[PDB]
Amino acid sequence: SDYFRIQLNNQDYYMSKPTFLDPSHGESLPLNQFSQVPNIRVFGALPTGHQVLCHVHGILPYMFIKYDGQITDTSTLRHQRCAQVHKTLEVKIRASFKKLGNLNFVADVSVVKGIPFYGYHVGWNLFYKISLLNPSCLSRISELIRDGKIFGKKFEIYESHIPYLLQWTADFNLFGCSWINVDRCYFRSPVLNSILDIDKLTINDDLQLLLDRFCDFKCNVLSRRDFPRVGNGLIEIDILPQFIKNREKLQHRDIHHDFLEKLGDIKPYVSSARDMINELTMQREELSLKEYKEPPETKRHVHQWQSSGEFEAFYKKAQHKTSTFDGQIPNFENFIDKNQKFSAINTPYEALPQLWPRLP
Amino acid sequence: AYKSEKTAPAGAVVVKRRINEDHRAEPQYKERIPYLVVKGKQGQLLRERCVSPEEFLEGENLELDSEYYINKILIPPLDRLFNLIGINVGNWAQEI
Amino acid sequence: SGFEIHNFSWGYIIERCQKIHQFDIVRELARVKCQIKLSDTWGYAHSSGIMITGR
Amino acid sequence: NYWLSRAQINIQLLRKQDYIARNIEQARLIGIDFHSVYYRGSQFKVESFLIRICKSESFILLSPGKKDVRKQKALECVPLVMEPESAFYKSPLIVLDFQSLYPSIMIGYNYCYSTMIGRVREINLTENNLGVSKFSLPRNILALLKNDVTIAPNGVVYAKTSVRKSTLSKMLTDILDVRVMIKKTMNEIGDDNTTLKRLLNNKQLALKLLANVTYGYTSASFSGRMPCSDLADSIVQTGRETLEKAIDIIEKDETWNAKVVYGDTDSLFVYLPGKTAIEAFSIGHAMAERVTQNNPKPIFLKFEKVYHPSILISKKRYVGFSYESPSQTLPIFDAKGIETVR
DNA sequence: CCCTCCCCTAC
DNA sequence: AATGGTAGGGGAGGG
Ligand SMILES: Nc1ccn([C@H]2C[C@H](O)[C@@H](COP(=O)(O)OP(=O)(O)OP(=O)(O)O)O2)c(=O)n1
Ligand SMILES: [Ca+2]
Repeated sequence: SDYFRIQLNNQDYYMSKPTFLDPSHGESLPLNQFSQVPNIRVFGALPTGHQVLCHVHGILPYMFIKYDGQITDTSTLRHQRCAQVHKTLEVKIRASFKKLGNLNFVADVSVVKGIPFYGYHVGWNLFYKISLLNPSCLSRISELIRDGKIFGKKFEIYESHIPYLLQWTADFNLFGCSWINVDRCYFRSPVLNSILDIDKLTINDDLQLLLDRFCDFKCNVLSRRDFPRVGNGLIEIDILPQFIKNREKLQHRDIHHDFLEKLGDIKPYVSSARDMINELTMQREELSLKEYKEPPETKRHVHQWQSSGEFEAFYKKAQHKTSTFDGQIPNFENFIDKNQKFSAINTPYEALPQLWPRLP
Repeated sequence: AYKSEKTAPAGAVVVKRRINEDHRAEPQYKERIPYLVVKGKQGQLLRERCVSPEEFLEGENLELDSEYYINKILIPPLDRLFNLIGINVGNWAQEI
Repeated sequence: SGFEIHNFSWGYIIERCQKIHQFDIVRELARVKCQIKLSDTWGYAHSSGIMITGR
Repeated sequence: NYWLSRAQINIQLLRKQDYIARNIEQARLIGIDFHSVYYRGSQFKVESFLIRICKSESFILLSPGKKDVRKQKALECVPLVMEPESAFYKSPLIVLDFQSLYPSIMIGYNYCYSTMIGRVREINLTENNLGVSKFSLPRNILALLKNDVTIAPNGVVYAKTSVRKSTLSKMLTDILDVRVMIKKTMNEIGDDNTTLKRLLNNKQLALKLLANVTYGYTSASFSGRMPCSDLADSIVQTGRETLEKAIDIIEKDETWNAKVVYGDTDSLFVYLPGKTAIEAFSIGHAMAERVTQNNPKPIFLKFEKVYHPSILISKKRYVGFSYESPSQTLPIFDAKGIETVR
């Protein structure tokens, strides 16, 4: 293929001081630098079989909170509210851990739109996207916010039971023990490590072709002093989130912000199941078996339960209780308040590329 | 993961005895510890006999508790399966 | 691997190096020289109590 | 040679059990890494599946704390375990069981976090309690959705399939399609490769466990990261109701003078006095077909096996001679819970 | 006669 | 340190 492929065998993260390969500023507080940034170490193997160490920069853990503002903001009060909540959060966590400004815990706070999952909600909802710098403290921050040890009231926290590595893989369309496709990458100063004779013994024609195609020794290779090798493997590389080509292959559907499904506007939802199905079909082809199919059957179901009548009466009473006094009957075309100026806000998958290093 | 030494299982007694004789003989978590029961004084607790196979084979005068095995381990399941027919294996055992 | 890695195989070597030789063989067996913390009772009780970086 | 044989033998044990390949396949399918397949619990796998599915439709997932889960309503709905008539059955005993009962129910009835409105009683707009969250409802949400809703047997309003197709349904149908293909491929081969059949059986068991723990993400009242007592109560209650409806359907027919003598949460033991064990297969296929056609689309009743000589001792404890197919000649000793299997 | 603790299984 | 639920039965030890 035309991609530097690295299988995701083992993954881990560590905290390090920022460099020019990692972000150093936040949107909410552009004048405050980052004390440290998290990096992800990916231990994998090239298709030729040689092991490789990959350093991933620019990935920060995040969580969502309810937005305290209004949907009528002029895109400038939103920035002020984000900056104020960022400052308050940073001060409160610094006090709890036991102006100024060093940004040791919180990186950036942003406003995004979204549809909550726990319950039936149709309209767009605004959320605070709090990006943290240390993945290990995420549970502590969530607990502090939940019990109202930071703000006046007790907030509800979204997307915190998802681990940092799982969240990163889900965001970047990465699967365990699967290829990570990158268009380009940065190489460490010794391209082929020589622990004992590893460079000489493991050298290969396919490896040489891969290195010639993907390493230029004038731009890809990093400085020895600035980026010393840390891995006990043959090849060590540093990549950026833009380099990962496994993303941009996810299918994003915006159907939950209104009754698009009911109005008629616009099967393999799990991407990994197709590979297993193909493998099984190929494996059963080796036995000269026929093709796979399943015959459906018609069903004459009507399915009233034991207390269906009581439930119907209660639903009628609830409909009477929760309804506007007279007025026009609701319609599927006008129930959601249109022209709400929601296009200015960012969908969660569009907020990910923000704060990326964006190197030359 | 036991409330007390009194509530410990029969295999726990054997494992603890082996640990007492040598501290490196500590079993892993959820590891099956084999043991046998041997003849003893009347009224002795089941966990009091609890002979390990290593101790049972090296024991000069250790005999399997034939009465305990035949009654407790054999009669109840056979009775449960055969009382639905109308017969009990206890009479057959007592006749032999 | 190893049939029982806690009392034997790699666990015996790790314990011996930590006790007698005062050697951190776990760091040497990892795929990263630097940057590697606490005992994991869940791993010991359930599966693979030992943890080597990258393996 | 003692130690060389030990090392080679453990390597061969891992190779024969196909541990590495099976774990690699599971990690590839779920999306978690190699270590987390056997190190972490099932909730991690369910979380990976759910997050990967939900991120594409901009679903923001609630993350309740320990206190929120501890204050969740208790589970009231329980599975139906019929008390057996402890006896010896010389006549053929036809057993029937739904395939993936709870996942099939979740797919068919559109039970999910995202399709639930609230309890049909105590809806008051201002404040509704449902699961581990307290929320509010729009002004005319119920009047607008007066037709495209379904009511769970425990009294929880769910959106119909016409609007808000559930994500749990999507992941479950993908998993169940893979499992059905695996099972049909395994059944299509007879004695050609015993090892291949064993590997396929392991795969289908893993997929079934994945579906069951996807159901069990809810009802995780203890050590649950995002549970919902109402959703699990609805699933269990409609499973019990489906089982009771199947019992009534089978016992109502006068062509077969058959009575249900025992039944698990989804299984169904039907006694056929003096039916020659060759009419039993046809009768059981007919009952399975009728019950399947009397239920929603994903719900399906399988014929399973026939216990010609059988003994029902107690609940979750029986033994009998199994005849999976009419072409089978030598019965398979099938025992559940009795001293032979413990 | 009844209760508690422990082991293991079936869904 | 991490953990998905439900129900069911039997045996040893102590009252
Ligand atoms: N470990 C398990 C086993 C079962 N169940 C629940 C959910 C299942 O829907 C139901 C019935 O389980 P079965 O073992 O009968 O299996 P399934 O019906 O899910 O599938 P299949 O019949 O294909 O084996 O019990 C569960 O929650 N956890
Ligand atoms: Ca079933």
